[PDB]
Amino acid sequence: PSTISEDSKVSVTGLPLNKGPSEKIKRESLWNDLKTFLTENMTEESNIRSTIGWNEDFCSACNQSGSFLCCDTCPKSFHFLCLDPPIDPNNLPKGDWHCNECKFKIFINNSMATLKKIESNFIKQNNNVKIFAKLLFNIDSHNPKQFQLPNYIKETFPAVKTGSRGQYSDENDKSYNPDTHIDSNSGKFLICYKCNQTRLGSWSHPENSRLIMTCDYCQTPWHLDCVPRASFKNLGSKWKCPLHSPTKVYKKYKVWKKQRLINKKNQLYYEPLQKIGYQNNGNIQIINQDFKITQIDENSIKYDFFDKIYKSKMVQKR
Amino acid sequence: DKRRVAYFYDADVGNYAYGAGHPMKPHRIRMAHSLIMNYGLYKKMEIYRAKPATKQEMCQFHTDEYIDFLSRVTPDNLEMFKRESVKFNVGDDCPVFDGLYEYCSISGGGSMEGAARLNRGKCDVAVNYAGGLHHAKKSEASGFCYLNDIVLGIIELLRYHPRVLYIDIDVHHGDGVEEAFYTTDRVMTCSFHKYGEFFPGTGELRDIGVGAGKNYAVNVPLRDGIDDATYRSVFEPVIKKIMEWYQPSAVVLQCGGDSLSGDRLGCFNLSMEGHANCVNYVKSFGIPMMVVGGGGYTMRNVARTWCFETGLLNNVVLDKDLPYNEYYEYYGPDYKLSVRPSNMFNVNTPEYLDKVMTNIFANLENTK
Amino acid sequence: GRDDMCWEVLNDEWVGHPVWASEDSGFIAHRKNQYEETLFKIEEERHEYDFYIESNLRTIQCLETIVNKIENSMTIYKKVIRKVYDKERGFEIIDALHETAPVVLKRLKQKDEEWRRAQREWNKVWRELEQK
Amino acid sequence: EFALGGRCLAFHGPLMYEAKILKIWDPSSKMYTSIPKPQKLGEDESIPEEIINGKCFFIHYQGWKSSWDEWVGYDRIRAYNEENIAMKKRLANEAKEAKKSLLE
Ligand SMILES: [Zn+2]
Ligand SMILES: [Zn+2]
Ligand SMILES: [Zn+2]
Ligand SMILES: [Zn+2]
Ligand SMILES: [Zn+2]
Repeated sequence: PSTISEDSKVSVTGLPLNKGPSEKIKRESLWNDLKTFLTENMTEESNIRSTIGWNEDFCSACNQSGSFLCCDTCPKSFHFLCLDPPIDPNNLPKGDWHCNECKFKIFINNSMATLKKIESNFIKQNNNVKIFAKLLFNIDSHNPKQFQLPNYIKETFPAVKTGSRGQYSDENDKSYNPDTHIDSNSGKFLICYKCNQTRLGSWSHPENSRLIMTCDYCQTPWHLDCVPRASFKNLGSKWKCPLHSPTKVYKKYKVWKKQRLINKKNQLYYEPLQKIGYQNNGNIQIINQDFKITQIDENSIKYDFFDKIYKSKMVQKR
Repeated sequence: DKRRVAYFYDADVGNYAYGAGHPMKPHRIRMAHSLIMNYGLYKKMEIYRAKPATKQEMCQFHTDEYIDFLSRVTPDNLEMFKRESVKFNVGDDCPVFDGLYEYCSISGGGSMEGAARLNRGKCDVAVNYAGGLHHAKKSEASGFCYLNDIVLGIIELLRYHPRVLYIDIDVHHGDGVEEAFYTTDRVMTCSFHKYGEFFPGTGELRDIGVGAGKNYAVNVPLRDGIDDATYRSVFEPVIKKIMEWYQPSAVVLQCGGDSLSGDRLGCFNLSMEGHANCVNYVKSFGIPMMVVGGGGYTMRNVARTWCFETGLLNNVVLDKDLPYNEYYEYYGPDYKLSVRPSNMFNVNTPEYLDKVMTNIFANLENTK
Repeated sequence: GRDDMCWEVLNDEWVGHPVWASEDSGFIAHRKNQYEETLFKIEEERHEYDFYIESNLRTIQCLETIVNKIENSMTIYKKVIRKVYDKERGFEIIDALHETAPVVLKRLKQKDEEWRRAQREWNKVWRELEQK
Repeated sequence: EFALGGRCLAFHGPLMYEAKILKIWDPSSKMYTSIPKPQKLGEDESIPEEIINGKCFFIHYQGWKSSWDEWVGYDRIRAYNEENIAMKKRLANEAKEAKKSLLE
């Protein structure tokens, strides 16, 4: 055939690459030792290598978008992994696929005979385990679903929240700017704990100001230079200054963790009586019966520290 | 120095384009080549065209499934390739184009041949800007990188050298390369990069290495828009200490244009001579060099940068006037050979840098 | 292809996967002025023009070395032929060549001429825009 | 719990109404602190004598108009915690049960 009539369609320039100036752009974008041909010869093919000789937009189980094996009998959408059993998309069933509920509604669900089926299943399990017989029968009628906590274990802890698709989320999720050094509610400067300064520099000399992050937990101002840090914490977790408890200890191994935040309805505060020697966890209070927080009687902290240092001395002294 | 400099270039590297808006174009290699040639430098280097690598050589570090998927995937056959696309991160960030396999083979062959030539002693200076994909790590395309031929280069150099040192100056951390040698003590990876909410995100200061690679990995966290006078000051003492202490036999340097002033994605304030300072300091120690080309998405700038560096390695200083290359239009109003830094404020305070020096040197105090 | 020394020096236990290091939030890019964006647009248009021209020129030279032989690096030519014969007839014509070389070569040369003319006009426009 | 601008939950009969604090009373100085604050009792501001000498607070009921601002002391203004929310829900459920008994 003669030529490609649909030759010049479009290019990055917007023009079909075969028109040129685009006069509107002309008015917009205007005012009013040899060559490389010798490289064919001085290029030597080097192969001296040592190895040269070698319906819905969400899954009906995960409630998320993605690969969907939708149905026709019931307008449902499932992820291929979010299916029981998990089916490989490579070897497609290539046929009519119905959900488990659709299968039960078609094969079994005669409006009255379903009682006959459940009765038969119960009487094939009444002699055997029958407490689970009803559940064992009924779970065969349900579509697979992603496992989620039962809406009350989470509520047992008032420090956790569910993310967008269902993820875990907690209390740590989160040119020249001299205003960053101003409290703006008391008019005071941000005296960093480490440097004891704000280091505002000046507008005339911006190269003397020092950046501050003002820790996201106890609001303590800190220089980026007082503690080594390259940039602010803006996208990730909430920044916390090093004036906070570890809440987790690896000792040589052995792991220690602090208990979680529970509702004060179920919180059982307790106070000891010895006040000098009382082995407690890190769950202390400075002033189901398993999460008792000790009221530590602060002077007891001093005492316990003192004889502890004494024992650390006598272990190596005697 | 007066080093015998070999050079590698395939004339097919400028004929493989990424997506239309994609910042990764290897055409920059081709006008960099033209900048090298029209300056009369072709009489000072040994030009070669290395053989493209084969699957058996990429499987040295990469995986058989990964390489196999690479050799068969095509924009035409993409729609049936769905599991591997997500599995190996070969989707949008690292797109699939017409000659992806050819380009990867060319880059790997060039770098692997450069390491081979360094091993045999044909040259003490091997240069391959086509390679330098320091982001992909053995199973996945990352940072527009698909094949980490750099690790193949270090593999071949280690075949001859007891110790090989890797330096990364790309504003992006050398994630794939440092991961490839996080546990071994033969190779030190030393990456100068921007640390923050940046695409690498890795390269933390306390990343000295795990296992036997403990204290054998250096990460330099930096803030925005460092300039020549500060980049050289943070560069030279650490390189001095590493050379004096780790004392590598071979050494590899990644020369990415991403840290250039006014890079399409870069945020550093390095001019031409600030960048060339690192190359001069590295060549100031005498050990064999295998120069690659990494980041950089302003081809008019990286071409000039690479031409100046190849002039510098041959111990000559090129003219500031252009030799009238073919792609003359690319080189701005004055058509000079330089990168002009901008007026932005450099935030790298000396105290943070000093703490960085203290930490790095204290860690290195145990690497006789 | 992993040799024993490769098994020795490599590392497959510890991986970072920056998404894990990014807290799955994302990455903060850099701020660029509109002038920089216009420079990027001009650079992109230049790169597209030059890439098309170079691919066409390489295929033209290869077709010349073929036709001068028949008078009596594996995907560039197929790609440029498909681009030129964008009517989906490139698939058949590539194999027809594999078994018509002068006509496709001369069509490529004509396309090269038009592309170079348009590139010169666009170079003028680009320079005029950039200079300010 | 009890601060200027902070949330609070105050009793009102067999049910509670959540409010936001605006003024904090100091019986010792006969003074309240407000926010847009050392200042005497206002010319139009006054507190009932059973809470003039106690730690009273000026609160605004959320979901209610700005004309329903009330001076409530420590007697009804409770501490906003998990127990406070659970107990508000408890008396809301008891009000629901009373309504249902009035109906069914
Ligand atoms: Zn799903
Ligand atoms: Zn169904
Ligand atoms: Zn400070
Ligand atoms: Zn703090
Ligand atoms: Zn880079």
